[PDB]
Amino acid sequence: TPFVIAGRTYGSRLLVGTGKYKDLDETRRAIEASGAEIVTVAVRRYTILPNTAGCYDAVEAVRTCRLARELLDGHNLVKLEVLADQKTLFPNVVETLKAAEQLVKDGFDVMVYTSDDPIIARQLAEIGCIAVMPLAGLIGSGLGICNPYNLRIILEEAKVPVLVDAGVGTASDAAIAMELGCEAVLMNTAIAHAKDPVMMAEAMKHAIVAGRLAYLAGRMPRK
Amino acid sequence: TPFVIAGRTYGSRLLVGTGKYKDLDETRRAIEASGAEIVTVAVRRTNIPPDRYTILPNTAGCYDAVEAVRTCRLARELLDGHNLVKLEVLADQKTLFPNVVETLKAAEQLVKDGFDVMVYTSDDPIIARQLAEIGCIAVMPLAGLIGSGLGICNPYNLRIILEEAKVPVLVDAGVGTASDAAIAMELGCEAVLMNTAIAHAKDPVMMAEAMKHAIVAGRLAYLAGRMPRK
Repeated sequence: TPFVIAGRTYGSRLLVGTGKYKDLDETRRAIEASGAEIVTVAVRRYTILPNTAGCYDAVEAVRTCRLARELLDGHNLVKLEVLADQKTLFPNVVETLKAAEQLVKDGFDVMVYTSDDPIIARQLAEIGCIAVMPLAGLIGSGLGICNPYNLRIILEEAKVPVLVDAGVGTASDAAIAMELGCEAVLMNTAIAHAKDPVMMAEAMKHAIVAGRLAYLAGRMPRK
Repeated sequence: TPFVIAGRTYGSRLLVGTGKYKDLDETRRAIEASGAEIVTVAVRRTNIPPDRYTILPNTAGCYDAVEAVRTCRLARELLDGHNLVKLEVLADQKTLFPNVVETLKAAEQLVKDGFDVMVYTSDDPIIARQLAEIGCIAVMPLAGLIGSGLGICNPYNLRIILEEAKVPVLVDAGVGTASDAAIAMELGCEAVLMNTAIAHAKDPVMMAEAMKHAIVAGRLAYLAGRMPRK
């Protein structure tokens, strides 16, 4: 089917992050290999997805978004990302709800990072948000899907696109995400931190397409 | 060791629920077998000897902080000013998943209202952090959805909550069998709370005895310090 976000339709269902590589040659050759169409960048540090990485308040996230919307010539596409603390890098869903509401009535097209909590993921799509992106595992933990149960509920009732964002460890992790029903996946550390970044990219490139086909194909039951 | 909650210290680390059995004979014989000392009841849908047990009135059925807060006041006076309450603000009768925003709302109100709150919540480690900050005697993240009999669904988040827990942590609801509860204790929980796993087993009173050993076995294993994984 068609992978459409905020009106625009894309080919690659593999969003990819930046800033974790060793240099531009690498990130260039990598996100090139990943086959990604949308690539997110941490403003505070094709289709570019400015994300508020680094923010800890709705007020900070909201300001970073305004200041990125004007550096990108009024582009409303933003990845809201209000974290709790530099330690767990776990989302502060209360502040995220705060900022998400503010950003929506401010003309933005928000793709919001969040926990696997299915009810807060519900409200985020209600107050707007083009897409809700529950995490797979903690950021940079390379753990993969840690709560497939909650992930299924979020997908079952998702009224907007669902993207598993962050926490991925290898190809299979991403394949599984798609198999569960995600519209796309977003990763950074899994690629940029593999011994050979450019290959992991090509791997995920196939990883997310393989699982996406498997989802649509409708797998056999279990004896 | 001693299981202490809100000053009081108990022997059984197995809290048990009510209302899921077939009759009083059953629930009586069951929570009796479970060995539980603290037994929770859904005030809004159920009105056992309080000279034998510590009763934990819970706001099951509430969907707002306003409703949970009202049920708690009306249960605090039916129990002769007892401040022990299990805050439980759910999202919808479907998922029966906690509405952490409303729970934060009510938890704050209840704490500055003299209550001793044991709060039901998600496995979100940061909201579990704030709940202990705004007061709360104990934070009780779920194991699995209520009545899903799924057990620990997110041991990762569960570990973080335990690592940074500044108050007692009780895995509440979602349990499926004995091993599920044993695992919870092994992870580091101070106690466990269940209802459906016991009252819904083919033979409720036995499952009770099972969990009775289940939570003690895992609790000893935690303290014993298990061998590594070669």
